[PDB]
Amino acid sequence: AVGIGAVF
Amino acid sequence: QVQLQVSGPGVVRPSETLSLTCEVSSGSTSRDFFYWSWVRQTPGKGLEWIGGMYSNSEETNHNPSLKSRVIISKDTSKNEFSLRLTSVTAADTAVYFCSSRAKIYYSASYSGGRIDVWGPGLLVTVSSASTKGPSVFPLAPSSESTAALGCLVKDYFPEPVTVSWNSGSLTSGVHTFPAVLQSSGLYSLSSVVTVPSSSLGTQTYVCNVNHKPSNTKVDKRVEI
Amino acid sequence: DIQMTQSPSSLSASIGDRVTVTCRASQGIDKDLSWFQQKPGKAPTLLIYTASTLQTGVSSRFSGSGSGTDFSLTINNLQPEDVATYFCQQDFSFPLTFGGGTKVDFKRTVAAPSVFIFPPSEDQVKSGTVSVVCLLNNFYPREASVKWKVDGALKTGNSQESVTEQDSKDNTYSLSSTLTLSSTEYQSHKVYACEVTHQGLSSPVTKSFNRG
Repeated sequence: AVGIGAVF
Repeated sequence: QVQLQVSGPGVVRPSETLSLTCEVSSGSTSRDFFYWSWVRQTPGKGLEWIGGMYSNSEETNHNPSLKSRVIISKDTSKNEFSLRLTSVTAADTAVYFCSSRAKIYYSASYSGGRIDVWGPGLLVTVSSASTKGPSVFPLAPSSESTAALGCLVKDYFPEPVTVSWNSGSLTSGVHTFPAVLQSSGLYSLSSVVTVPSSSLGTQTYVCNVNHKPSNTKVDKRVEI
Repeated sequence: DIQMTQSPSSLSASIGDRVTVTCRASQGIDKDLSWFQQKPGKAPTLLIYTASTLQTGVSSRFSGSGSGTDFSLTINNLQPEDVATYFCQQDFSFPLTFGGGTKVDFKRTVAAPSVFIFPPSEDQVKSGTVSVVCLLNNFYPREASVKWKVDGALKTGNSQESVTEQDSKDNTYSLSSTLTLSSTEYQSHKVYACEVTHQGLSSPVTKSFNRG
């Protein structure tokens, strides 16, 4: 996947 | 403003710079980072991803069709994710959205999922037309059981107009069509209602048009 | 770039039907494909991601399959909230690209349109531009052909159409065809007719009037 962040 | 709600001018003159902001927030942990995107929607071209960036970084990704006209920025001080589209033309008239994309790594028991959310869009029209209130013309009946009557809301700019019948009292059987841009650069639509013909004697029929950009209200009684 | 072709562009179905939209990428997008639902006034809402993963909160009536080049979205127990447009979104590479979209519409019994024509009032003629309005009310299906004949000559190119969304209670459509001329060609001609063809009509229905 491109252009996607991460939340924790 | 709700999350990812877009704000900015709804009308931009050609050759000028469209500038929009988007309501963004920080994550709940200091490790959280999102991918923020500008997307736009037109009737013919459908959906078009304009560009985006990580909240982490200063780097930007673009659409090759737009890249040298797009400036994507962030201002955490104002919780703003911004788009600047220069050299604007009528082809740039669209509804503009913001999206936020992030994979979910909350836990060893909840992971791999994702958030991909869009906020409410904003219609931006590109034209040199001046703000003008609409002209409202009654569409009067020319058989049995039902007759149709209506109102033609012509030669106004910009969008939108709200149309009610009998001050909002009449809503059943009302069809207000999407506005259409006419060659003169002004919008035009019709609002029609079918009523029992027996009621033509009994019932008064008034269309009320509200155009907030020109601060105009028009009330037009529709008679035979 | 990578483009997604969706099929069909439009789809009409009944309550309980199992319906399928197909999307293909111009190249392998291994699994990086999402399905969104858009109601007419709202922003697109995520349904499926990684081509088969149901997003939390979305009903299991929505399912996704496919890989590589070919992908499908299936809506199984079609419900009234499913009337909307459905898009595929490729996130395999920049730029992100979307399919053209697929409308899901509700089947109902065929309804022929009720045709009315509204001639311009005194005021419109003196405004420099006249609009003659032809209304097609409460018909199904959405496909309809409206022609304009002025003194027996086709002038449909000077008209344009505007259609409502599907009504939530009768599942019909309404269409307006507005013929806009200047006051000078409008006063140059006498008979104004709009001719409607629709599958609920055995023969075309023409509504006409004489200027003045």
